[PDB]
Amino acid sequence: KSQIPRLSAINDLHKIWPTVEEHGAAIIESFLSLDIVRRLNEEVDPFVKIEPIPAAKTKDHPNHVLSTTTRLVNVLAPISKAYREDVLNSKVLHRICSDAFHVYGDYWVLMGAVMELAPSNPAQPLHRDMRFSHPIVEYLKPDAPATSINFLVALSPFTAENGATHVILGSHKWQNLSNVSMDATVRALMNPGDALLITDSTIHCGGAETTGTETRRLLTITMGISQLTPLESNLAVPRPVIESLTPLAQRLLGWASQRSAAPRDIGLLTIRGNSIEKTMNLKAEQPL
Amino acid sequence: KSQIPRLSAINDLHKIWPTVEEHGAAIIESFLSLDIVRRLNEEVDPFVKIEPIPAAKTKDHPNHVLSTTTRLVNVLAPISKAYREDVLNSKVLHRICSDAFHVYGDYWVLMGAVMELAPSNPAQPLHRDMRFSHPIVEYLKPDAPATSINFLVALSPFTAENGATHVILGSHKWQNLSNVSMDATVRALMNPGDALLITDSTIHCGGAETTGTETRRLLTITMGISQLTPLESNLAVPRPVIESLTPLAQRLLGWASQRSAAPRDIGLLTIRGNSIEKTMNLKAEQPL
Ligand SMILES: O=C(O)CCC(=O)C(=O)O
Ligand SMILES: O=C(O)CCC(=O)C(=O)O
Ligand code: NI
Ligand code: NI
Repeated sequence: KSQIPRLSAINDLHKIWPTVEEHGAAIIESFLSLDIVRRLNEEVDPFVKIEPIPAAKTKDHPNHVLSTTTRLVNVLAPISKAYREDVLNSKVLHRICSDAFHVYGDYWVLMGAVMELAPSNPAQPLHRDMRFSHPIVEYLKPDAPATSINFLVALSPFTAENGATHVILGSHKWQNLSNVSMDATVRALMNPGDALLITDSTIHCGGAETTGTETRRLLTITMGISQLTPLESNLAVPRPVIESLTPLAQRLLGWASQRSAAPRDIGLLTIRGNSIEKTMNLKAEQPL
Repeated sequence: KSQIPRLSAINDLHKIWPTVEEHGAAIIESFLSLDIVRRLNEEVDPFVKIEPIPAAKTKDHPNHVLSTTTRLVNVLAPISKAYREDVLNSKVLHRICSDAFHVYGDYWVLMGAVMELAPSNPAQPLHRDMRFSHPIVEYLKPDAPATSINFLVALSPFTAENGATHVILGSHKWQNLSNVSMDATVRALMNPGDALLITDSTIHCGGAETTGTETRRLLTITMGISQLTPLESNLAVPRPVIESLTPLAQRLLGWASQRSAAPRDIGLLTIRGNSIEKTMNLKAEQPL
């Protein structure tokens, strides 16, 4: 069977979204440089270590879906300089997203999270994303353009043996889900910095960690239209941090009003005809 | 032709949503008491007077749709004690919304706005709401449960001559829109405090002000699922005001995390497994 299409972030930028639109998946080679992967890893390292189990009883909003061998940490902006500056302003990310979401309008981050899988982490069931947070998406028409996409960035090597992600190519167009089998999958073998890009309709799953020794880590960036509510909030991020960001990064984190693609768009998160950033005189690019 | 069903907020509460589900519209008599209408009016009065034209060039997010004879003021929580306390905690509103949105999960205010129409304000074109802000809704399946509803509360008398709202009964179920005519409409004749409730699929329009003397005013409350982004932001509302509200009112204004109806819901606007209100130790019901 055919493998996931591989593309250059450098030479094939315009080809990335068309490829996903057709096959439901693509691997973007060197989506993040090794320098950014390295800095990102240093910055999130301690936060993944302290993270309790997904359904820890201390939690207000426990995650009962992820395995006990999974650690997920989100709201990455206050944690990671590399995240807030390099990845939130990614030229490649923003081209793909504008290609993807132009029919709808503005987009933002629904969730940016580092996921680390412990040795012997079992495979996830084959699934589509967004079903534990946005029931609305199941009521969209089959042909509606994707309202969210997910960049699964490798922060350590993805191998067949250490649980590299599985995808079913073309599955984003499936309606009848009775050929859903692991038999129909191909793997996303990736070096750190490579990214598997999928849509919210692409059938996929994290793979089984078989070695009992390797730890797999990824940065999952779910980008979605500004008409959908993010899974995470940046409301509690200190203002000096927010004010250190670019206007674009501020918008991505819900610290700006948003716009739809309606010809006479009246806007989202406005305040009596004016933006959030104007009203609160939110500054931008003020270093710490 | 058949008139818009009229219901008591007191005796027919359980019948309100079933009625709208069937006919696409219903009039809730005495939705707000005259006391609340009176206080609401006193509190918003000066803010409607100072409001410029919808597309005023000073505005960051101008509204190019509404007439120049329309004044709309939103983000009502800091303006109106009656709004933030009485209407945001409305027993009748919350029963209807939970009846309406239980399939999806939590709901919140997409926009609470006072609209005042000047004498001789022309009729609006027949329309469905949400099309200038949420293109996503047009891509929902025809039978998807409504993801937003609109309470059109009279703050002054609605008469045939002063431009009472028109609705086409049953139009929320229409797909083919070629019988859209003013010939197919009925009026929402209302006393102050009565509310016309419609869905985001109900075909309707503000009526023509014919007297050249009367000013018509309304409180439009668009309640919608927490998975959809509000048209307005409460991000800039002073914290003593937010902390004066009930937990429920805080949620409605985006000052709390939200939950979907997914059996293993992972939540919306969360912060590493915990709520906004916990993280920011947001207090509640602290009077001013
Ligand atoms: O672990 C992976 O490679 C995929 C993770 C995933 O699909 C998810 O957690 O939703
Ligand atoms: O003025 C009215 O009665 C209806 C207003 C309306 O439908 C709107 O502004 O969307
Ligand atoms: Ni997934
Ligand atoms: Ni309308």
